[PDB]
Amino acid sequence: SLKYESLDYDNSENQLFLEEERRINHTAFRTVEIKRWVICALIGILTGLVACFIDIVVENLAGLKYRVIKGNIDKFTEKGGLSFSLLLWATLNAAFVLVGSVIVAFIEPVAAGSGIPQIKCFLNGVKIPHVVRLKTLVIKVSGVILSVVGGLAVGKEGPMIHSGSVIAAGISQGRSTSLKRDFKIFEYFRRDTEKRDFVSAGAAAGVSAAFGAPVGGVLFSLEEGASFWNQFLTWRIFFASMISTFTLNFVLSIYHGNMWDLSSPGLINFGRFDSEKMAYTIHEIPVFIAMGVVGGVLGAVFNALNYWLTMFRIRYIHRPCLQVIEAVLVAAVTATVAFVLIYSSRDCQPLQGGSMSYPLQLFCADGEYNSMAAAFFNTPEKSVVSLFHDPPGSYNPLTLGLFTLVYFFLACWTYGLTVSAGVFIPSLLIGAAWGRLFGISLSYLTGAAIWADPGKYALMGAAAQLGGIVRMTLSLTVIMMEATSNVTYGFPIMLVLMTAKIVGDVFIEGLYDMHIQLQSVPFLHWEAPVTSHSLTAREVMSTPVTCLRRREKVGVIVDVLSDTASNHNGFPVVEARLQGLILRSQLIVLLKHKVFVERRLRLKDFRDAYPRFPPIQSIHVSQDERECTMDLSEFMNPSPYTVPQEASLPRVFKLFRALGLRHLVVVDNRNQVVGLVTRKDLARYR
Amino acid sequence: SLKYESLDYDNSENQLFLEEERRINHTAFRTVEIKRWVICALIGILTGLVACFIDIVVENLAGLKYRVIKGNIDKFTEKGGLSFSLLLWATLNAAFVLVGSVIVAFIEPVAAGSGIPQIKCFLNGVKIPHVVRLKTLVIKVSGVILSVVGGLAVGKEGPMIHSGSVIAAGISQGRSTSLKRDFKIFEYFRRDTEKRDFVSAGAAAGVSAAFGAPVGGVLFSLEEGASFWNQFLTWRIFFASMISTFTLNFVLSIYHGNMWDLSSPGLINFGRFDSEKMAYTIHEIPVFIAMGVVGGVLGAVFNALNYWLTMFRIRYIHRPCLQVIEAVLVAAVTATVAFVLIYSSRDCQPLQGGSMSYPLQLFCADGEYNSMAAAFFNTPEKSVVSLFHDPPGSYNPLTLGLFTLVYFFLACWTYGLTVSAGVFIPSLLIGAAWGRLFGISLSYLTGAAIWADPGKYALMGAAAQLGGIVRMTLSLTVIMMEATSNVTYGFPIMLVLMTAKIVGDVFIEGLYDMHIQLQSVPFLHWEAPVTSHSLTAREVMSTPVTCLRRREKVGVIVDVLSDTASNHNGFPVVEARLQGLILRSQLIVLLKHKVFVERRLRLKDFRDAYPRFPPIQSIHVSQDERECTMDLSEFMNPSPYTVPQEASLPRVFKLFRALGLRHLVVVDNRNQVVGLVTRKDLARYR
Amino acid sequence: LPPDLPDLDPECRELLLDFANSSAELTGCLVRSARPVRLCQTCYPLFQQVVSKMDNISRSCARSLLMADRMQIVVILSEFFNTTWQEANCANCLTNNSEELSNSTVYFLNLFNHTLTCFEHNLQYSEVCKNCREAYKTLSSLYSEMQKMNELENKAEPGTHLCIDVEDAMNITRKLWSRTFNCSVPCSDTVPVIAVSVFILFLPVVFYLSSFLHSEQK
Amino acid sequence: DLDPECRELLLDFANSSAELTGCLVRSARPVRLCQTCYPLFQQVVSKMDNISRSCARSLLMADRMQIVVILSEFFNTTWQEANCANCLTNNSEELSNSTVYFLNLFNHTLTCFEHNLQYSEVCKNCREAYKTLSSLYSEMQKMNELENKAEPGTHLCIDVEDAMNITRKLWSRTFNCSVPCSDTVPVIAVSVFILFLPVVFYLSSFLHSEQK
Ligand SMILES: CCCCCCCC(=O)OC[C@H](COP(=O)(O)O[C@H]1[C@H](O)[C@@H](OP(=O)(O)O)[C@H](O)[C@@H](O)[C@H]1OP(=O)(O)O)OC(=O)CCCCCCC
Ligand SMILES: CCCCCCCC(=O)OC[C@H](COP(=O)(O)O[C@H]1[C@H](O)[C@@H](OP(=O)(O)O)[C@H](O)[C@@H](O)[C@H]1OP(=O)(O)O)OC(=O)CCCCCCC
Ligand SMILES: CC(C)CCC[C@@H](C)[C@H]1CC[C@H]2[C@@H]3CC=C4C[C@@H](OC(=O)CCC(=O)O)CC[C@]4(C)[C@H]3CC[C@]12C
Ligand SMILES: CC(C)CCC[C@@H](C)[C@H]1CC[C@H]2[C@@H]3CC=C4C[C@@H](OC(=O)CCC(=O)O)CC[C@]4(C)[C@H]3CC[C@]12C
Ligand SMILES: Nc1ncnc2c1ncn2[C@@H]1O[C@H](COP(=O)(O)OP(=O)(O)OP(=O)(O)O)[C@@H](O)[C@H]1O
Ligand SMILES: Nc1ncnc2c1ncn2[C@@H]1O[C@H](COP(=O)(O)OP(=O)(O)OP(=O)(O)O)[C@@H](O)[C@H]1O
Ligand SMILES: [Cl-]
Ligand SMILES: [Cl-]
Ligand SMILES: [Cl-]
Ligand SMILES: [Cl-]
Ligand SMILES: [Cl-]
Ligand SMILES: [Cl-]
Ligand SMILES: [Mg+2]
Ligand SMILES: [Mg+2]
Repeated sequence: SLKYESLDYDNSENQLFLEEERRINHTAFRTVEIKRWVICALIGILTGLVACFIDIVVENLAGLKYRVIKGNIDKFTEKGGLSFSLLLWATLNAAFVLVGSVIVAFIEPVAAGSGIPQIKCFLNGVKIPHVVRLKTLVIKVSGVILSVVGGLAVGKEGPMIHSGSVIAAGISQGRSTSLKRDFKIFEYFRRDTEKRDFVSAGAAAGVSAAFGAPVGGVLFSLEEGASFWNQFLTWRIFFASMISTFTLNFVLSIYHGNMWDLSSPGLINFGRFDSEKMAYTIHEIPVFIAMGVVGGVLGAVFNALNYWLTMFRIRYIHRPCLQVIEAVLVAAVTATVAFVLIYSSRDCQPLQGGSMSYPLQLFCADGEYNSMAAAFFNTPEKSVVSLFHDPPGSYNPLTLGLFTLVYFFLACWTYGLTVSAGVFIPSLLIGAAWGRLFGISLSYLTGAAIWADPGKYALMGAAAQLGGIVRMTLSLTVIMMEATSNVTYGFPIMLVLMTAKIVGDVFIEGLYDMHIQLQSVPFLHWEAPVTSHSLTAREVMSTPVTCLRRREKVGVIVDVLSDTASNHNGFPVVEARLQGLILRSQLIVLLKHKVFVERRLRLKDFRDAYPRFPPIQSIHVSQDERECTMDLSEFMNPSPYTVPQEASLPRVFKLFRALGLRHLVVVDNRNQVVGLVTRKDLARYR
Repeated sequence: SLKYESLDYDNSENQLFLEEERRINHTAFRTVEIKRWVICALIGILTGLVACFIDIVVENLAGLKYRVIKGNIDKFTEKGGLSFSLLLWATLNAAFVLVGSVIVAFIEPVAAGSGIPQIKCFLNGVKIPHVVRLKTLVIKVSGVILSVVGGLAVGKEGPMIHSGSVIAAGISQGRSTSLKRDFKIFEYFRRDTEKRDFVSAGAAAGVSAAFGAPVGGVLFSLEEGASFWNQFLTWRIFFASMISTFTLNFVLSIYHGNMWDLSSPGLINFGRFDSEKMAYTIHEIPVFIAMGVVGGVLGAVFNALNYWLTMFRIRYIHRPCLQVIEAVLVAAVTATVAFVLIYSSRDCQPLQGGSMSYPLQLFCADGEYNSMAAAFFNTPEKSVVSLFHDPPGSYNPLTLGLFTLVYFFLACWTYGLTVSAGVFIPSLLIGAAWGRLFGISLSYLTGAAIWADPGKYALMGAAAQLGGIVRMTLSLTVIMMEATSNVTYGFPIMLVLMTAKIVGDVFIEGLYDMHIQLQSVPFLHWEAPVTSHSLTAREVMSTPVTCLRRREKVGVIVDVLSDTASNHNGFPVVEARLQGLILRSQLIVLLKHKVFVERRLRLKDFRDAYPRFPPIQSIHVSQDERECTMDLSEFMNPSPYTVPQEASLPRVFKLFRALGLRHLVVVDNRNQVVGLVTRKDLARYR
Repeated sequence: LPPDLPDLDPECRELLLDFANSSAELTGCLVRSARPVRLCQTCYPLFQQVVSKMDNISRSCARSLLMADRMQIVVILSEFFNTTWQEANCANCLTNNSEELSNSTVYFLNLFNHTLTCFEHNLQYSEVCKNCREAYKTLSSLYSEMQKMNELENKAEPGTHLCIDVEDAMNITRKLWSRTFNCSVPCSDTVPVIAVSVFILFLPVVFYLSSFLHSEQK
Repeated sequence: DLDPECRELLLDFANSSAELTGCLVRSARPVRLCQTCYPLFQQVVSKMDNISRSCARSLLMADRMQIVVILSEFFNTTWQEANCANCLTNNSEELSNSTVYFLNLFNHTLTCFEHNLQYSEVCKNCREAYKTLSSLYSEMQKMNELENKAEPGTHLCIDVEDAMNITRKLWSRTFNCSVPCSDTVPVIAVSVFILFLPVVFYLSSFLHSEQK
């Protein structure tokens, strides 16, 4: 809780910053804004290419795995020995997950999960360690490939958000700290204000690549940032989202041969809902609301079981060796349960044009292939698309019901494993499954009425279950709208997402918020809780405040920084009349360069130590230098944001969240410092 | 310039506000947020119904007019006397525009134009008089119907934004000031903070109804508000946009008979671009960029000619009688130029199914209609759709070229008329016209290559011309994306809109910004101009400041308010140590109720006089009461937003715009009031 | 083996062979009536025969003949004939009994023949355009009237096509009348149209100039 | 009306399309489309191409209801959907050897069924005749992917596909001759053991932290 440090998003408009901006504007054309667009274009291209790499590698590797499994099953079907096929399937699942779990559990635990909670925290302004490191990106991409190829009930769309953010946070700096390679470009953007803006473009680019929803990506980053409206930043964020989904579409079209067919804007492509079958009446609106109630209830059950499982894993399965074993066991069980359902499945159908990628004939007539095998052998994206677009009567309720019940618990069990994997697609698949079952039941109860199309209800179920689990409403609705390419479907999708969140919020919080809370991250919500409007800044502020004089003794500065009882990173500058705000990182740079009253530092010198500032212990100061004085006038933030003692908490919370502040100085009516507000002071209210 | 007053968007968290919020939470259930959703639903429904009313009435009235004109032309084609048909067409055009111009020029001049600049100003925080009055809505709806039926080169989609805002600003108050009818509901929302939020929902609902772009409507209101991110407000804004486009779709389907066919989400429906013809390659990207250059250049010419015409009309055609005559003359000329083009058109073709409702045979073979007649007899929405979706040999370049040249100047001439009319559709039609001509030229230069589909280039031309005229980029791109129901088209549409704005901005500002400037409205842009970081709050603030003591004499308050040299509406409260801020409207209420130090006022008492507060002249105070003292502690805003004297202009501008402030107090190091910042202080920098 | 899969069931062999020649005769008649079109006046016995035979073959042979394989020839051939019949839109040119052509249809062909034979003896095209005009106008007026009847009795949609044979017959007359015979109606409306249009277009010039000159001196 | 020397390609196309429609119906329930009237389809195609080679303008696009064009489109669509091109060789003049090879194995398998009909004898006498027919059907399904660069393996010559289905319905639905070996007990034991592993892992981890 106390080990998480906030971003320095609010740029300190000190004297050095003013000279640099003045110098830039006088250096002929100002190319800062142009470079922002170039970086955003590169962020979108690279994020799209990463999605291309994941899609191509997974398709080839999973194709090889399923061909091997199908061939082994075919050989042993009539001659006997199918138990070896089960062992081969389980071993192949374990082998891929073993590599995927080891690299996450032993090399970079921060790559576990989808990474969306980590990115949500980063755009919230709080830094989780190692989120945007190069090693994290490599393991996240490699881990998600091994997780999907490993047969886990997971999705690869979710991790794209984390992958895009890491690319954004590294490309924009024009250097690689991990590789110790510094390209002499983009040094201007080596600051927290620019980095968070680029990460929002990267996260938006990841959403657009994952779902083919460039506008949904923008609204995701806008929701998580929750900042003041920045027209030029939002335009650049949309620029990255548009390029990301286009790069994925263009490169995949080349890989698939048909360069003229841009039919793959995202990793998952819902298809076309522009049909008479895909039309709804006003009488179906109460039915859709009821589906959102089911999605909220099932999502709450999904989140409640995962919370209990996560508590168990934190208590008992925290060792890396046990984490690897747990992921391997889940992979073997996932194959085993799938094999058992396929083995005992007595329903098979003739092969359609593309219904089954690897049609498995097992114990039923020639020319027919096991229907339950298609549910497990097909990629979850294909299963979701088929559930969306299939003629009525395509699914036997028993085999679809058994798959839904099993996949629900498998996805819940698999989430929280020490592997890189997403939960978006599994939640979509679960909802599309019981949503289709709801449509089948309605068709049975209405005599196969044309309005009771199971495919349409699969879309509503998928939205209801996804909303019931992750509690995303505005970005999710637009993502669904863009994926279906049908504006009119927004109205039912919005309604089901509203009731799914409302019903789900009654029982438990969302999956992403649940895991952020379990990590004790100081996460700021959109507004202060309703039960805290009676509070003022005086009740929430921290007092007394450790301040520094405008002309402060070096020994005093060192003693304040060297104190081990606390690790404050911001210090108001007083004369206790407030004059400004100085950061710990700024003080370290000043001490390192020995800037004492007794050539001149530039803003680049402070960016040279960014983002890994040396600790105070690395600073060696002599007794003679301890008596020297340091003038903070040219380096402090001369106009820190302040609130009166009597300012209400919602006013304090709104200003802090919107501006992305790290330190908010509380003053009395005489401009005397009386308290300090940081994110931990605001996040403690629930 | 000095007659425009800003909204009181920043709620004054005085003592009375705190008690009211405390009392509301004391009840069993807080229904304030629920009522916000109910109002937003009503805003969307009524905005959709208004769009339904406009669409149905225009279709019936324009159908009657064109049947009469076609029947008269057919009768006189062979027997002679076609000059009477021209006179009948001109007279019918003049008659409808005469009524439409009179109600605008003589009853409500604020209803002239699309109303988008007025709504842009309202969401900017500045109130144009009579924008959200009931009479304005009636004239706007009636005027746009008469304008479209009157044959003017205009569109009805644009005025929907203004119409939705008026509904939002009146329904949310639960009363009608114009009709003197007070329903005892929604009294809590009778404040500027709630009204501006609802108007943003109304403006978004208007965009969604106009174009079938609910997400585009949200981004339009978000762009114009440019405030801190409000998740619950944005969710409600999307709620209104979704309902507005659904209500229009549902009611129109009932009117058209096929209730199970929701094929009309907007007033204009672009159609389907999900075809192989509607596909692009990366070689066309430079070609699309070149089209945006044309759109920017032509848009600049369109705006430059309109600015010169607007200056002429302001100087010489400002009288209401001359304004009515000018609109009537434009209507007659529009019919006359159309008749001449139709009369001399040698291009005619067979009826290829649908494509029109009034096929005009004039001087060529039986079974063939005059081609140029279809360009003028068809509604501009349907002409745009045909240009988007037509076989590559549908249009004669000379016939389409002559229409484009004439309609370009007619639309430019007509825009500034004293009529209620939009410019979105005419700009779309112009761009779709020369965009199609560009596609025809490309097909001629590439041997009818499959990638050179004229319909695809009509879409790019329409975006390029619209972007070149109104300079909308982010909302417009999403509107185009939703209208075409194709995310992959977002990438070329984004690129053409970027270069259209960039090229256009080199020569002249956008049409909406141009007319806001010509009205001398204090409009705040998204950020301060390039000469911002060199300026501080001291150089932009107004000094000296008229302040009031916390316990102030009544005579002093009256003299300050009764001063005629200025009309300040906000006064810092000092003890010159800042204590708070008090509004002129608050002071008038305090004086009216005679609350003196010498039953207690509630926040409802201040809302009772909202929004038409009586002037200070209506306040009668005696000499005995002038010596009484008024305590402002319970009524002032106890925590007004403040900036230091040395705070940079971008920091001052960002805080002022994001929070929707009206008064920003500048303080020195000792919290002494040294200046005041209002929108006029910030808007004067260009 | 059962006489269903490898070889034809005897009760279904003659029914399929009944469909074979009936569809063969419809296909042969459709092509011969293609140019100029006489489809739904010559192929209407051969089309209802196909529909009845398909009806007689489908409600113990419907199960085994229609959906017995992937390529349902009988179904798609009936679909093709139905699509061709409806695209020709001759259901509106036949009576409710559908046993023969309607009176409006029969009325159109015979005076279409009257117009055609009127064209014949006026060649031996100055003579054709002179006296053989009333015959053309009543043919054209009837076509518009029949179109209007289709818009009220059938009330389907504006621009709905009539039967192709009637539409083709009108087209041949129009191509003969306006492309080869060159029967054109001169118009003397140019000068009055120019004068009225020029006067109207001069009004904004006067209005703007007079408004400018009025404000030039108060 | 057209010239008599022009209304003979139209008349030739009439009876040729009449005879193609004649065969398409009487060769439908037992599908022999690509073997019975592959000439009669080529006769229609050739006679239509003769019009394309002074009758094209006056017979193909001379009116709204282009009967000749749509009829040729229907035959082409039926030909392509039936995949009769795979059913012959490249030159499209006679049945390919593989189709003839499959057809006589189809005849041989059906001959085997009659011999052992007079279902116990059928399953255990010419079973290998069924497997070699099924194995061959999978062989041509595979080379079809590589010969014409088809993405999936979906549909061969409809006569071949119908013939294989006829055998499969007889071999599986009429008679129950198929027998895949179901190792139910070994599958249960292996599956139960694997599903019991997470129970042990979680319980042992719980019982190890307890008592430290
Ligand atoms: C198929 C496509 C594949 C995609 C290829 C790019 C993958 C990538 O971007 O990988 C991230 C990598 C930074 O990864 P690094 O781990 O090397 O650096 C971290 C550091 O670790 C953190 O520090 P932390 O806060 O945890 O303590 C800090 O927060 C972070 O901002 C980084 O700091 P910078 O060094 O960038 O300033 O970007 C680079 O290589 C750019 C090199 C060239 C750029 C010039 C191009 C114009
Ligand atoms: C349902 C539950 C609620 C009960 C309904 C409330 C009645 C109502 O709505 O009345 C009309 C409404 C106010 O229009 P009004 O002109 O009567 O009132 C202005 C005043 O004029 C301005 O004052 P201004 O700032 O210029 O000085 C002020 O700024 C403004 O906010 C208004 O003030 P309110 O009286 O509302 O508080 O508008 C409209 O058209 C609505 C269209 C009705 C529906 C359209 C049919 C499809
Ligand atoms: C259940 C079917 C329909 C879906 C397939 C999923 C199962 C293979 C997974 C999902 C949830 C898992 C369970 C989640 C939690 C636990 C509790 C765990 O610990 C205890 O039972 C002891 C706890 C204590 O002593 O406090 C033992 C494993 C078990 C049953 C797990 C075993 C494997 C399960 C059943
Ligand atoms: C790609 C470009 C460089 C092509 C140049 C083509 C020129 C022949 C035309 C096309 C656009 C025209 C411009 C469009 C708009 C304007 C703004 C206009 O400004 C005003 O009258 C209003 C100024 C104000 O708002 O105060 C002056 C003419 C000008 C420069 C026009 C001058 C003639 C231009 C450059
Ligand atoms: N200079 C300071 N003087 C006194 N209290 C402080 C100071 N800075 C922070 N605090 C308070 O100390 C507590 C711990 O916060 P912490 O020391 O982690 O802050 P930080 O490092 O400045 O900021 P953050 O952790 O949000 O990035 C909080 O309640 C915070 O308000
Ligand atoms: N109380 C005040 N004392 C001194 N100057 C003021 C005061 N209020 C406003 N001004 C200044 O007077 C000028 C005219 O503004 P005006 O009087 O119209 O302000 P207002 O009515 O308070 O606000 P607005 O017009 O923005 O709604 C501006 O430069 C403004 O900064
Ligand atoms: Cl995660
Ligand atoms: Cl996922
Ligand atoms: Cl996820
Ligand atoms: Cl306007
Ligand atoms: Cl418009
Ligand atoms: Cl407009
Ligand atoms: Mg800290
Ligand atoms: Mg004012």
